[PDB]
Amino acid sequence: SMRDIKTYLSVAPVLSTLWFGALAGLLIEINRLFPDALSFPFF
Amino acid sequence: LTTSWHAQLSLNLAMLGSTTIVVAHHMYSMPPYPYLATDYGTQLSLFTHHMWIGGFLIVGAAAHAAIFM
Amino acid sequence: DIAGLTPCKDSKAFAKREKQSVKKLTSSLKKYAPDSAPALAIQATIDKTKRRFENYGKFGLLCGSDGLPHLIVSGDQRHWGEFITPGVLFLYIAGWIGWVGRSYLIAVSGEKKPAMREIIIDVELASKIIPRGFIWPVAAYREWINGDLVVDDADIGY
Amino acid sequence: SHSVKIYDTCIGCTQCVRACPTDVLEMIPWDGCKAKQIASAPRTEDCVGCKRCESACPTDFLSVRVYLGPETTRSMALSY
Amino acid sequence: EVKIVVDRDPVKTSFEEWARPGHFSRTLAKGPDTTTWIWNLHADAHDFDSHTGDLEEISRKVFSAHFGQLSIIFLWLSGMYFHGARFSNYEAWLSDPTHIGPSAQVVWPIVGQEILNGDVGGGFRGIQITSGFFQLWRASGITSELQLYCTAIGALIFAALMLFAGWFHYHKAAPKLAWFQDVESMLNHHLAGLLGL
Amino acid sequence: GDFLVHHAIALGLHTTTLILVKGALDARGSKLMPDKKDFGYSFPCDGPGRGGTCDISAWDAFYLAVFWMLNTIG
Amino acid sequence: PPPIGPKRGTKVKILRRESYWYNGTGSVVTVDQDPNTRYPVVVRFAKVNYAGVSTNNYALDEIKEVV
Ligand code: CLA
Ligand code: CLA
Ligand code: CLA
Ligand code: CLA
Ligand code: CLA
Ligand SMILES: CCCCCCCCCCCCO[C@H]1O[C@H](CO)[C@@H](O[C@H]2O[C@H](CO)[C@@H](O)[C@H](O)[C@H]2O)[C@H](O)[C@H]1O
Ligand SMILES: CCCCCCCCCCCCO[C@H]1O[C@H](CO)[C@@H](O[C@H]2O[C@H](CO)[C@@H](O)[C@H](O)[C@H]2O)[C@H](O)[C@H]1O
Repeated sequence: SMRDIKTYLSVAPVLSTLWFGALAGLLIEINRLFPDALSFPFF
Repeated sequence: LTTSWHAQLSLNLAMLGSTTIVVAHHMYSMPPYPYLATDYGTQLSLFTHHMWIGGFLIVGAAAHAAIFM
Repeated sequence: DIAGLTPCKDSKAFAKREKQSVKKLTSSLKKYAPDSAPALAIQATIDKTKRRFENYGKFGLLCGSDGLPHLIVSGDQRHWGEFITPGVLFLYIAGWIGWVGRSYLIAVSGEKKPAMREIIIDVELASKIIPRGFIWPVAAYREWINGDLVVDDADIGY
Repeated sequence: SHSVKIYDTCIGCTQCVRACPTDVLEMIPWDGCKAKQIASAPRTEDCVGCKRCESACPTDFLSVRVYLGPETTRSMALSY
Repeated sequence: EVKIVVDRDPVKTSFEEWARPGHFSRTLAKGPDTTTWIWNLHADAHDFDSHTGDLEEISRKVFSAHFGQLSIIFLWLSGMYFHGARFSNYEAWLSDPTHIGPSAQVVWPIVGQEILNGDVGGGFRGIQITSGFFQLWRASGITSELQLYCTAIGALIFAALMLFAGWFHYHKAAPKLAWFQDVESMLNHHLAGLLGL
Repeated sequence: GDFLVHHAIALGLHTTTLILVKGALDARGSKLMPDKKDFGYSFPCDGPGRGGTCDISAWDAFYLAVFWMLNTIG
Repeated sequence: PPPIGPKRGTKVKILRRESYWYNGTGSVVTVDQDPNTRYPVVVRFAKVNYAGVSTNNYALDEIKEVV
């Protein structure tokens, strides 16, 4: 059921996998846009 | 041998593990594929890989024979 | 300058390293057709290398005798971009994560079997608490003032 | 020989006596608990020091305690 | 006699059990009191013999799990053939085996990892392989990337077939205990049908 | 390089001190073994009950700390 | 004769040093009325100890009533 599939998608390993995948994607895209940074130059 | 999965697993693991070591010994000395013998990296890799696999299977045989006992 | 170091925009060893890297890349580039994909990839790498060296030069970093950038973390106001500002960012993000975790643990402890909500997350509840990390420095400070952050030593026990 | 002691927090559940592998312990009448019995250790020259009795005890903290002592043929479980 | 006997619809396909970790164990189904529970859940997962003392149920579970392993192996082979067809220098290697290094893995250019795309020859840059797939493919008469694509597609279809067969032979039609204990017929089929043919 | 190696040496000092201090301050007892002082400085264990109690005495803490001492001095 | 000990459902605090739940709280289940019983108060806890037990017996001078 929708209730049961929503319950199964909330278990700890599945949620960890999704969270870390999204975070890794964000970090990869940021490093593709502003590469080779050793400091904060904006201000 | 018709009522215990563990005993069958023990015997079969031992046989497959020993067979893999035989395969590793025979494939270096009678290279069956073209342009394999002079690709030194591939030969070394195949020999080492199948040695490791056979060792692990042989150990598993003892584990599951103990489970039977 | 500071500690006998030299700015990277005026260092001969820095420019030597840049030239050596570019020459090493160009030697590989000279092996393929001009319009092939490997040639374009190597050219993109060369442009990226030049951009990296230029940005390091013009962002005010200091270079040692080896010709490599060195970081200053003593508090000097000419180098806050190296440690202090990113450090503030790290502390802000870490405080957000910790604050939302603690608030979830406190909100969930009132149930009949709280442990069941620790291996299976209540996403509906967590989605109302996640946005509140935005102002964690204010909430934590006010909680500390009113004596809601800490438990007395006499009350600690299994 | 090892030393075995019984303390007055015993509830007379008899699990330690059932767990012992060389018959060291036994139950005797008592009036201090609802079960009207308590454990006893009269044959500690046959103790090997395995501590199964401690594993079986349900009270917190334990009501039966084993202190290892000087070793003998019986306490080292030597068949030769 | 040696006859094909099964039971129809033994287990109902439902999502109820997926929401109850530890369902297979009577001592794990309660829920956790300590962290140890979590470790136990993974340690006792495939120990079917301890779940129950019924031989037939153990045999049925074993059969279904073996089908699952075959599905995974087919996925692995499909991946190998597709990567050989799409991201390799096999065609160039066919014309100069002694001077070109085989390669079938390439990487994306981020954080400087593209240096791992080495100069292996034949106008190609990548990671050199030692599994020996190129020699096996040459010994099979393969000369084109389209053939490798077709083999990869076939392997994907076979993986789907194995997974569906696992589902069917567990949840729909499960063989009886007498079916598994026909060792004479199993030996006859696996000596002659499998190895000989 | 001197900066990095000095912070490594500091790590060694702090961890060795942790091991030895935990050994000393828990010698008389803890939650897992509240009556430890009756058994003396060096004893094998307290058996497999209560989850298992391997390496629970203070002598064992000294034994563990000697490895970290050798690492740090190395 | 007056019944001894706190009533059922009372929240109590543990004072026995060697207990797992020392300085914690628990709920009274029952009190034994036999004058010969040395540890008559039965207490139940939310968390299990290292042996997996969640109930224990105590004397009247080892527990304090918390309101
Ligand atoms: C403790 C160890 C450590 C540290 C401190 C670093 C630090 C760094 N590494 Mg290294 N690294 C490490 C371990 C470490 N590394 C390890 C173990 C490995 C091997 C796995 C690597 C492999 C590695 C590689 C391959 C690379 C680095 C790079 C970097 C740099 C990344 C900078 C960046 O991406 O900025 C940009 C990122 C951010 C600003 C993060 C933003 C995070 C979120 C989105 C912020 C959102 C804020 C939000 C808007 C709220 C604020 C607003 C407010 C008003 C509310 C940095 C100097 C990269 C580099 O360029 O080095 C020079 C690089 O190429 N590292
Ligand atoms: C056909 C092969 C086969 C099969 C079907 C089984 C089946 C079984 N074995 Mg046996 N076994 C085998 C081979 C096999 N074994 C071999 C080769 C060995 C020798 C090493 C053993 C040694 C062995 C032992 C010692 C035990 C079993 C047990 C078991 C049972 C439970 C397994 C379980 O739940 O694992 C669950 C699986 C895990 C918790 C994950 C294990 C992951 C491993 C340890 C590491 C993998 C690392 C990977 C290669 C690299 C990743 C790196 C990356 C993540 C960074 C089950 C009946 C256990 C039992 O109780 O039997 C009654 C048991 O105690 N087996
Ligand atoms: C809610 C999360 C949380 C919070 C607020 C704290 C807070 C604290 N921990 Mg703890 N810790 C946590 C989780 C947390 N911990 C977990 C999951 C572990 C298991 C690995 C530990 C293991 C641990 C150790 C071993 C130690 C601490 C220590 C500390 C203290 C100093 C900070 C430190 O060293 O952190 C370091 C901790 C980590 C790097 C562990 C990872 C923390 C994760 C990222 C927290 C968030 C994860 C969580 C699943 C998020 C849920 C979100 C929610 C909306 C559902 C501080 C009281 C230290 C102490 O005692 O200082 C006096 C100490 O020695 N923690
Ligand atoms: C169509 C989907 C479906 C559904 C809804 C169910 C539902 C059910 N099945 Mg059935 N089953 C299915 C398909 C399905 N099954 C298939 C395709 C097979 C053949 C393999 C089986 C074989 C099977 C068996 C043998 C058993 C069940 C059982 C169950 C019950 C518990 C399931 C559970 O705990 O899942 C949650 C479990 C998982 C998600 C485990 C993961 C499984 C995947 C395939 C493993 C992947 C491994 C991974 C790739 C390795 C690498 C990891 C990493 C290192 C990269 C439940 C009634 C059990 C039952 O009825 O017990 C009384 C039982 O014993 N099923
Ligand atoms: C000639 C007939 C025949 C063939 C070809 C096979 C083939 C196989 N059997 Mg055996 N089996 C047979 C008859 C046969 N069996 C009979 C008569 C019985 C009853 C006594 C059994 C009972 C039996 C059991 C209990 C098990 C096997 C298993 C296996 C597999 C062993 C692993 C392997 O080498 O995979 C090599 C892989 C391949 C060659 C690729 C797959 C190719 C397809 C899928 C082969 C399909 C064969 C099958 C007979 C088709 C029937 C279709 C029809 C019902 C519509 C393998 C697929 C084991 C297994 O893993 O099962 C899943 C297993 O546990 N068999
Ligand atoms: C716990 C105990 C902590 C003790 C911390 C003590 C910190 C003392 C810091 C004193 C800093 C005084 O300032 C010292 O650094 C400044 C850079 O940051 C220098 O400033 C320099 O760079 C500035 C950049 O805007 C220029 O405007 C100045 O003309 C130039 O001199 C000062 O010339 C120097 O005197
Ligand atoms: C550069 C930075 C300089 C900062 C200077 C200002 C510092 C201000 C410190 C405020 C401390 C607030 O917290 C401090 O008092 C609280 C009471 O008010 C204490 O709270 C304690 O007493 C309260 C009753 O008064 C109880 O309700 C709490 O349960 C108890 O924990 C905190 O345990 C203590 O840490």
